[PDB]
Amino acid sequence: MKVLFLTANEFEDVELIYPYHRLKEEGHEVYIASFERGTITGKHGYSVKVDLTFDKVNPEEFDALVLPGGRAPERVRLNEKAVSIARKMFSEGKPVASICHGPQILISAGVLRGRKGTSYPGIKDDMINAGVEWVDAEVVVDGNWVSSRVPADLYAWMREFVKLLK
Amino acid sequence: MKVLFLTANEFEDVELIYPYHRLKEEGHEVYIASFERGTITGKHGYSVKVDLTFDKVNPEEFDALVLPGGRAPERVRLNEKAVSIARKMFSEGKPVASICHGPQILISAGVLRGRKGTSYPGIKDDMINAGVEWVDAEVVVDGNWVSSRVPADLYAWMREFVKLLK
Amino acid sequence: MKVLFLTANEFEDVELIYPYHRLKEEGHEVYIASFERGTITGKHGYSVKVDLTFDKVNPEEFDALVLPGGRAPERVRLNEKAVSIARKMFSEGKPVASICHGPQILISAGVLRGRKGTSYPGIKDDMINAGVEWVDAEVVVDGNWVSSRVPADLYAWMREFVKLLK
Amino acid sequence: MKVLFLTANEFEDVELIYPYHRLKEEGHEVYIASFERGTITGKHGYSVKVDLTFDKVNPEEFDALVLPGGRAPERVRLNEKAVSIARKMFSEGKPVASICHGPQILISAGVLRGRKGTSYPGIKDDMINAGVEWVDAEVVVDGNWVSSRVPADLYAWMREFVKLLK
Amino acid sequence: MKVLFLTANEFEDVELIYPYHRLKEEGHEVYIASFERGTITGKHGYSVKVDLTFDKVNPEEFDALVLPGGRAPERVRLNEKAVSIARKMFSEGKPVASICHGPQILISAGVLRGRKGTSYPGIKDDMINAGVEWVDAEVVVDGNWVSSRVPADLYAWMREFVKLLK
Amino acid sequence: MKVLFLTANEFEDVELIYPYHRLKEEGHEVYIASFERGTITGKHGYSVKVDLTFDKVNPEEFDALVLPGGRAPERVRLNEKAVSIARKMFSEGKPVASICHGPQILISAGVLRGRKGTSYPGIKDDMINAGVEWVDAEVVVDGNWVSSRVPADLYAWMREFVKLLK
Repeated sequence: MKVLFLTANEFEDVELIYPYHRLKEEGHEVYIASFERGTITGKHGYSVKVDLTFDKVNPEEFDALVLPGGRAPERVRLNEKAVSIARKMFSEGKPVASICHGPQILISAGVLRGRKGTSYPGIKDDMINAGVEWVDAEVVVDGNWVSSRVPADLYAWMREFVKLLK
Repeated sequence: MKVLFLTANEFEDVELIYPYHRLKEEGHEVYIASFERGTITGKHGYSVKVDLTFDKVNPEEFDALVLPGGRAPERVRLNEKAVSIARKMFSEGKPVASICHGPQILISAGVLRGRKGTSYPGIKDDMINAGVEWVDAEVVVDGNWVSSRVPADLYAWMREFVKLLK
Repeated sequence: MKVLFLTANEFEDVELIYPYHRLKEEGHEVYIASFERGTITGKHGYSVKVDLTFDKVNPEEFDALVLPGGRAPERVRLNEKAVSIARKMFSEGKPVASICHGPQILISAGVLRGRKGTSYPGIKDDMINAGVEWVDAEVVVDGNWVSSRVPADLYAWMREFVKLLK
Repeated sequence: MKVLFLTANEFEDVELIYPYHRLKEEGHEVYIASFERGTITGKHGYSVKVDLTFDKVNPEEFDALVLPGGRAPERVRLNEKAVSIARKMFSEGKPVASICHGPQILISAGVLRGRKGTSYPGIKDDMINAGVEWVDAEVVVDGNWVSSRVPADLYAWMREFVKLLK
Repeated sequence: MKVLFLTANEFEDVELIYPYHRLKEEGHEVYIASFERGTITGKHGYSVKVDLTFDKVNPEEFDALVLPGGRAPERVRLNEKAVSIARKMFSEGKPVASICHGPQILISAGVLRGRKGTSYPGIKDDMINAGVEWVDAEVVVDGNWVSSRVPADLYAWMREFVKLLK
Repeated sequence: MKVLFLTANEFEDVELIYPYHRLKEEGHEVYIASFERGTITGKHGYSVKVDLTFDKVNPEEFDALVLPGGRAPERVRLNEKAVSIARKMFSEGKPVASICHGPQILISAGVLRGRKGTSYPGIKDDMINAGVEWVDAEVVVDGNWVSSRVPADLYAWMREFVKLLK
């Protein structure tokens, strides 16, 4: 299965790298999409290469979506193309994994009303204002949406997402 | 007039330091409140001393509120006392100045429903979801609430807030 | 009134940003001059755009001068044009505001002989050797020359300078 | 199964965090052992808590071993107790996973003569001089020893190690 | 011969470390004096241990003095005890080596009028105002005073100072 | 005498800068060779200019070799040309000075069997596996090979190497 990542500079390093490798282990093809070609750098200094830009992404060519946290979501959520990618994939019922600030992108896509999930505790009120029934758990599974809160939840986060992709 | 600042570590340096000195110039007494006594450090390294903790703050003792941006608001908005301080002061109609991520505290206080203002563009969707008519202006004045977006707006931000306190 | 700033990379961030916005608030036009066009970065990481180079600066076109501190003055004071700009404006009796290491430029301009002011305490001996009656005060006003010591003096610094420009 | 990690300050962040969560996903208990109690910080800034010190480790109480890379191995390999732990566990046939500089600890344990595996290419000559049949592959499996080279190999590294612990 | 170093946090790393070892090579005993016991850290991150505090130093117990550059001199020159140490040793005709900002300490000691030397070009005007006939050379030898400008002058700087100590 | 330095990015700053100036003091010509032209930066941030690339180096055109430590050796030792340069110069009996991780390049050159010397203690086992009679001393002299362990050994390191070039 082809998994797409929507991220940018200042992403939370492990929230991108962990799922990237965890999914590759299963045989899934992983792709990193961002504003421009070249590379992006995490808040901790890890550098990763961008596979394609938001503009070149066709939501229909991917089967799953992963939204890492960090400061990147606040910039990504202002990009019409990136938000539409997430809106389409999420609404189509495709698997979507989010952690930390990653769901800010889904908030902006306007697809979370009535959904159940979690996020970085610091933005729980924004998730709630978007219609999310917020849960304080290491991992929440709501249909196609698997969400976690912080790096400490990584193990549980992909444990559930991997199952969904099987 | 006694002005209270609700902030913490990782505050946007100039968004705290600028209004602090600008108001001090007018003769106003400025107080920095945070989680604990001692000092706090901004995103850029500037250090400032804390005057009193959130718990020791009595809203009735202060006449105006300033909410600097940065990453601090996302931690401060999780403190019940800090949020109650903002809710009370804002509700009483006391002058409240916010910039960047600062209004995330007002979102959590539940006082922005039906109000008009601005903020860091990255969280405009969260402001909208809280009931704010979001304006893309360097400074917005809605009754007692004076709001701005980024450091580039500093001059207009305090220009309007100072008038409110006159 | 048109205010000129002589600075460069490694300027003390708030000593540049504070007066820039404070004066802009009053309606004054503020211009940043440095070695080359583009942008310069302060000791703490803040970035600001350069309006014009020292070479393109015509002293007769500006009404006031601001000299921020940091490590920048020690590089700026070695630029003949920059020093001549300061010498002319100061000599003409135009308002000149300096803080921290900023007056090192005035020392090099040779205009402080017999004047009274202050600066970062670390260079008081250099100010004295240049003929300055050094005062340990948050702000000193000597005719057209308004001087301060450290970031903690910002409020008093511009409070007096603004009056001079009124 | 109880998995022990031998590491210290300046460990390669993801080479410790990735296996830590990947193994926890399977239900294995993971323990971080280092020089002293408290916390240790990776080269990229991630902080992890130390569960026990080398001195308090009883090799017989753990079932598997993980050796992350970074600069930590060159310090850990100088601690006779830490090296004795690795020698004991490795020679007993217990599963041992190494990556990057991690195997420097095994070189010092004197248990690699005649074995096959890999490591950070920069120290391949040292692995060879220690009797290793060095292979340039993302992952090598030689009995109880699963080895990899760099962070890009993470997915294959744990893919194989997990199979060993099953 | 016993050589004393007057420095503090933020010293230019190589301007302290180079002469320290270069003189030890000759068999001279080297001592690091600063504000407090423990260690100090250079601007580049090198950490060195303090042998004794300024207060515990007896100028008569040392035969030569070295003044590294960096930001440390601006803090050291405000310490009455440190300045008196330099004033006494320099006036007694003992060998004194200075580089970069190091001579700011001698300026404050008030012993440079009429002397010939150099320093970081950025403070040449302050050296001149102190009565120094400033020379732009990698190394200047004026009796007991050997001075240089920047790290690039290190080889020439100690080449001359070593001769003086022979 | 013409002294060649084999190094690269992340070299231990003082282990390159110290011998560079100490040797220049004697009148020796020093040349920095690395992967590409331009500049290289030490682990602590010091920048030095590259005089020539490994590819353009003719071992016969240089009389002595210096191998600084840091992380650079582990990358340099993977460059077949750089390693061939060290092998040639070392086996020809030309003076060679190494410190810290510097000798990893000599291990890869295959010229240390039966030789006596030292290095960063962290890689002593690798030096031993390469046939070295490892000695724990600030400086070791074995014919044309002068070796040291850490920055604290600098004074003794060059004291002995200088004697060799005399």
